[PDB]
Amino acid sequence: ADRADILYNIRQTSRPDVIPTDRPVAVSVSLKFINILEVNEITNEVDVVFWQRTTWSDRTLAWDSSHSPDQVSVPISSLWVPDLAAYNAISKPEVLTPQLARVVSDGEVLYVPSIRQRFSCDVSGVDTESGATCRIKIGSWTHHSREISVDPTDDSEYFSQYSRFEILDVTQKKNSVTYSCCEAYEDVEVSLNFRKK
Amino acid sequence: DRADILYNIRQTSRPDVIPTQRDRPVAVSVSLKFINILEVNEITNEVDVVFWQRTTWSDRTLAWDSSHSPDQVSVPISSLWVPDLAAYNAISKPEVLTPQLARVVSDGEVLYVPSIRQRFSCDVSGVDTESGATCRIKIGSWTHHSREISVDPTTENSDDSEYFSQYSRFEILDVTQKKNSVTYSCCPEAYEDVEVSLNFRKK
Amino acid sequence: ADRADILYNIRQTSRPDVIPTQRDRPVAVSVSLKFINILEVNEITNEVDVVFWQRTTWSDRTLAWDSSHSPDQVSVPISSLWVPDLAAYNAISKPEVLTPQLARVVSDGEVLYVPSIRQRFSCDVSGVDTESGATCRIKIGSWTHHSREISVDPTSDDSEYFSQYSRFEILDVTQKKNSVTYSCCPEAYEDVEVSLNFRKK
Amino acid sequence: DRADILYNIRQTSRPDVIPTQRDRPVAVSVSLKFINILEVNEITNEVDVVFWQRTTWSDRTLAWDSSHSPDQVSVPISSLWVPDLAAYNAISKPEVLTPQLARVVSDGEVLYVPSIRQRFSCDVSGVDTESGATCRIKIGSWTHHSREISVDPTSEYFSQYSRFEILDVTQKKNSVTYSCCPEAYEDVEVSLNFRKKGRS
Amino acid sequence: ADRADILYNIRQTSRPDVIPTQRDRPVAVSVSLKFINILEVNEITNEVDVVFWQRTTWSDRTLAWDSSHSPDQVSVPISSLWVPDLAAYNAISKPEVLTPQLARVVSDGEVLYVPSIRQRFSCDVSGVDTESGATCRIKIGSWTHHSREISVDPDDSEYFSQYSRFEILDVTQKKNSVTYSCCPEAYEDVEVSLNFRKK
Ligand SMILES: C[C@@H](c1ccc(C(F)(F)F)nc1)[S@@](C)(=O)=NC#N
Ligand SMILES: C[C@@H](c1ccc(C(F)(F)F)nc1)[S@@](C)(=O)=NC#N
Ligand SMILES: C[C@@H](c1ccc(C(F)(F)F)nc1)[S@@](C)(=O)=NC#N
Ligand SMILES: C[C@H](c1ccc(C(F)(F)F)nc1)[S@](C)(=O)=NC#N
Ligand SMILES: C[C@H](c1ccc(C(F)(F)F)nc1)[S@](C)(=O)=NC#N
Repeated sequence: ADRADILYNIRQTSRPDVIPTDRPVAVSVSLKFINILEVNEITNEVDVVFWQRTTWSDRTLAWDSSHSPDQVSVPISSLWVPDLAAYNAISKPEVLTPQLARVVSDGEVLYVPSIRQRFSCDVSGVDTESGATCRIKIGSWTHHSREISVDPTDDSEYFSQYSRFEILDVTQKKNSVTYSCCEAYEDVEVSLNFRKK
Repeated sequence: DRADILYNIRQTSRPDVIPTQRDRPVAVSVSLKFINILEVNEITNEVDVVFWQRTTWSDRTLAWDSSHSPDQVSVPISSLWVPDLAAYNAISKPEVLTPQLARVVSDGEVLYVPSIRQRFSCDVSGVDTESGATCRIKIGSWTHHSREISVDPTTENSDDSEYFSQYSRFEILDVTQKKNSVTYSCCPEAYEDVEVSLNFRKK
Repeated sequence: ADRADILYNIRQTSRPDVIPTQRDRPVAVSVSLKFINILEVNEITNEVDVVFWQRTTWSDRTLAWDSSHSPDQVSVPISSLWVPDLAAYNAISKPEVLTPQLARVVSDGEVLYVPSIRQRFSCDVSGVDTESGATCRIKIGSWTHHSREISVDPTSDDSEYFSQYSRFEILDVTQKKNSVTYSCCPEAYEDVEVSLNFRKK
Repeated sequence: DRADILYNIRQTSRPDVIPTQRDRPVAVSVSLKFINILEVNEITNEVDVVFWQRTTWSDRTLAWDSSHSPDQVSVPISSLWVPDLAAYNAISKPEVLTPQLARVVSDGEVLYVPSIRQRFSCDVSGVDTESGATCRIKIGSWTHHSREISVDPTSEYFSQYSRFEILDVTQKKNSVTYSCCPEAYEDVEVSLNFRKKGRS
Repeated sequence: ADRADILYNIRQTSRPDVIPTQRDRPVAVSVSLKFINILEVNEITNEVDVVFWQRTTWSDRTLAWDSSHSPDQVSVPISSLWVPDLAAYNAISKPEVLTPQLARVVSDGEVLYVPSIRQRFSCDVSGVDTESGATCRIKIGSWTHHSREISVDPDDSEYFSQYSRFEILDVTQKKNSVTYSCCPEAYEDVEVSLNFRKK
C-alpha cells in the first residue's frame, strides 16, 4: 500500500459529517500565540494570531502500516473535524494556512491551523507591569460533553519579536458552559497574560 | 448508528422544499441573544452587533425510530431545509461566525444557533442617556408568506445578562421580542416577523 | 402534485442558461428599485452607497404547471432558474445581495425576484445639502442581451420603503426607459434610468 | 433553438484547454474603455479605475450551422475557455462588476466585456498639472507564451462625474522574455493620460 | 494526442491530494520570490504589505506523457494537480492570489507555478527611513510535510515597480530546517530577507 491507497481507503471509511464516537470523542486543544496585532482598551477587543493545535482519534481511519507509510497529510474536507468555535470571537476565524491534517495509521489526527481572529476579552492592565488577562474560550459549537470532551495539553517560543506586546504567561484550563437556549458543552479557557513592551 | 441516521436524513431531506405538514405553515421560532455591541453611530443610525440567532422548527420527513439509537445528531445545514430568514433592516450580509451545524432530534425537531455579526439601520437616539436607545431588528421569511412560514418568539421579555459580554462599552437595559406582520405593495400576502427591541446605552 | 413535485418538474424544464423567449419575441423584464437606505454620500467624489429592493419580474412559460389541485406558487433558488443578466452601468462596486437568493414562481410561469442589494454608484451628488437636493441617476439594463432578446420596462416618492433613520430623505424617484447603441455592437441595449432626487435632512 | 446551441456548446467546449487550431496562436484582442477614475494617490503612485475590458477571440470548437437557427447566444464564461489575462501592475484582484456572460457567434467568435474595478501601481506624477499623469496598465496571458496566445490592441463612456478627465488613451503591443522561461509573453500596454478637473 | 487529450490523461493519473514522492525520496520543491511592490509599511505596528511572484517548481512523474507526437507543455488549473502546501509563517493575512491559478506542466512531469501574491507580514520595519533600510524576513515552507516528504531550496529588483515609494537594496534567500514542539520531525523553510528603504 502506497500514499494513494491510504488516501483511497480513508475516503472509503471516513464519514466527514459523523462524529466517530458509549463515550465522548476526546479532543485536545492547545494555542501557541504568534502575534497580538491590535488592542482596544475602550472596546475590550484584541486581534491575535495563534496556531490551534487540535488532536483526536478516529479509529475508522486506521490502516495496517507494517508495509506502508504510517502517516499522511489529508485535506480536512476528507475527515471528520471537531466543530470547535471560539465562544468570545467577534470575527470569523481567518485560517492563514493550508487546511490539511496529518492522519497516523492508528487513527490519531493532528490539525494545526494558523488563525487570525478578533476577540471580546478583558484588556484592562495591558499598559501596566502585570499586564492584561485575555481569556479565549474554545469548545464544540453543537456537541455536548457526552459527545465531545475538550482537554488542554515555553509560551513565547513562536511569538513574534516584532509585536508591540509581549507574553508574560499562558494558562489553559478545562471548563463547562450550560446556556438555557441549548446540556453542558466543554471548553478550554486559554488565559493570555500580555502587556505592551 | 449516527452514520445510518445521517444517511437516512440525506435520503428524505429536501433542502429546497418547505416541509409543510398537511398545508399548515411551518412554525419557526426565532430568539436573538445579544452577545456584543461593537460599533454604534448616532449620526448614521447604524449598529454592528453579534448575536446568537436561536432558530427551531419541525421537519417530520427527518424523524427516525430512536428506541435503540441516538435520538439527536449534529447535521450540516446544507443537508437540511432552513427557513429563508432575513433581517429586513440589515445593511450588511449576516456574517456567520460559527460552524454551520444544526441539531436534529429523532421526532424531527431542528435547533440551529448560528453566531452572527451584522450591521443594522435602527434608531440610535438616546444611546448616551440613562434610558438608552431602542434599536428594532425585524427578522422574518424573505419569500414565504404567513400561510407557508409563521414566526414566533421564544422569550418575549429579558435583559439578556445570561449572554451579553460585560466587557462591551454598552450595557443592555432590556430586550423585547414580539410577533408582527408586514404587507408590502409588491404582493397581496403578509410576511410574519419577530421585532426585537434592543434597549441599550453607553456605560 | 406537492411542492417537491413542483420543484422537481421546474428543474426538468428550467434551463438556467437559456433566455426563455416565446416565438423570438424579447423577454419582457420589469425592474423597479425601492430605495431602503442611503448610507454614504460623498459630494467631492460624486459617490453614493445605497440599499434598495430590486423588484424584478418576467415570464418563463417552460416553468408552468397545472395548479388546479396543487399550490400555484413556490419559492425556488435562483440557481434553478434563468434570471435576467441586469447590471447597473454606473455602479463602482459589485451588487452585495443581502437576502436569501430565492424567487417566487407562479404556476402560469410568472417569476418575481426581489433581492435587497447594497451597491456604490458614481452619480451627480451636487445639491445634496440644498432644498432641491441631488438627482443621482442609476442606469440598469441587460449586460449581454440586446432589445430583440430582452426588453426592460419600469413598473413615486418611495415613503412606503425608505428608512426614516437615514440622514437623507427622498424627494422623488422617476424610472424611465432608454435604448442605447454601443460602439462594440450593432444592436440596441435597453435600460431603465432611475432618477433618485434626495437631500440631507 | 438557443437551448440546442447551448447543449452543443457544452458537448464540444473545453473550458480548461486553449482552442489553438493546428500550430497557430489564439489571437486575443483586448481594448479598455475607461469608465471612472475613483481614487488617485500621488504619494503612493496608486490609482483605482473602472473599465470595460473588451476581449475577443475565436474558439472554432463552439461554431455551429446558423442557416436555420440564431447566430449568437449569451453563454456563462464558466462554460467557455477564456484567456488567462492578468494586469502585471495590478495590486488588487479584478472586481468584476457585471454578469459573467460572453456572446458566442456561430462562426466561433467570442466577445466578453467585463466591467472591472481594479487598483494599479502606476505613474500618477503630473495628475494636478495641465499635461496630466500617464498611468500604464500592462495586460497579457499569465501562462500562454507567444506561440499559444497573441494579444493585439484595437473617453466615449467616461463618467462626467469623475474628479478626473481623460486627455488620451494609447494601446501598444509588447513581447517580453522573463527569467523563469525561454519563451516570450505578449502584452498590451494601455497608456491612460488623465488629469484632475479642479485647481490644487 | 492534442491538448484536450493531455489534460484528460493528466486527470486520469493526477492525485491532487497525494504527494508524488518516488521511492521514499522527498519532493524537491524550488521556491524563489521576485518582489514586485511594497505597498504599505507601518513602522509603529511592524507590518508590511508586499506583492511578489512566488516562482515554484517540482516534479510529479505521475503527470508525465509521451510527447513524441503532441505538445510537450500545457497550462493546467492547479485544482487538477498536487501543489505543495506552502505557507508564510509570519503572514498576518491570507495570500491574495492576483493572477489566474494555472501552472505549466512539461511532458517529463516538471511543474512551474508562479502566482502573484499580495500578503501582509509581521516583520522588522525599523530603519526603513534610513540609508541602510529595514530587513523584513519572510519564512516560507510546507505547512504539513516534514523534511522526508518535502524539501525546499532557493537579480532582485528586476521586476520591482519603479513607482513604489520604496526601493530594494538586497534580497538574500537561505534554507532552514526547524523542529516544532507538536511533532518529532523537521520542517524545511526558505527565509527571504528583503532589505528595503523609502526613496
Ligand atoms: C510545521 C507546522 C505543522 C506541522 C504539522 C501539521 C499537521 F500535522 F497538523 F498537519 N500542521 C502544521 S507547525 C509550526 O504549525 N507545528 C507546530 N507547533
Ligand atoms: C452593452 C454592453 C455589452 C454588450 C455585449 C457584451 C458581450 F458581448 F460581451 F456579451 N457585453 C456587454 S457594453 C456597452 O458593455 N459593450 C461594449 N462596449
Ligand atoms: C510570464 C509569467 C508566467 C510564466 C509561466 C507561468 C507558469 F508556467 F507557471 F504557468 N506563470 C507565469 S511570469 C513573468 O510571472 N514568470 C516569471 N518570472
Ligand atoms: C450556544 C452554543 C450552541 C449550543 C448548541 C447548539 C445546537 F443547536 F447546535 F445544539 N448551537 C450552539 S454553545 C456550545 O453553548 N456556546 C457557547 N459559548
Ligand atoms: C420585499 C420582500 C419580499 C417579498 C416577496 C419576495 C419574493 F416574491 F421574491 F419571493 N421577495 C421579497 S418582504 C418579506 O415583503 N420584505 C420585508 N420587509
